[PDB]
Amino acid sequence: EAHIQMKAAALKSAQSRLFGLDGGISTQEENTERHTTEDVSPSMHTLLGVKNM
Amino acid sequence: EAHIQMKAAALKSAQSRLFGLDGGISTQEENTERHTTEDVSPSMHTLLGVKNM
Repeated sequence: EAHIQMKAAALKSAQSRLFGLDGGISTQEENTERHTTEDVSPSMHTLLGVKNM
Repeated sequence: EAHIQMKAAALKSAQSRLFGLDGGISTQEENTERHTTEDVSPSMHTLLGVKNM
């Protein structure tokens, strides 16, 4: 009885977790797009549909 | 007679208990849920139905 009471007091209400933080860190997708000196900007190749007025 | 009186005096009104504290300590259920770096918090995966206004 004493040992079981001691075990219950020591364990308290501890709940086991099966997993920690997942080791797969990357969530985005790799950027495979080219980048040439003809690009209007580092993020846009052209401004094709743009109308000045 | 003397022996029976001595036994009655020594035992008094002691009542036997068939069981002590049960040795099964855990009462909660194990947390099997994953935890990724995409989670908004350690306890919530997302905030899907939440509206800002």
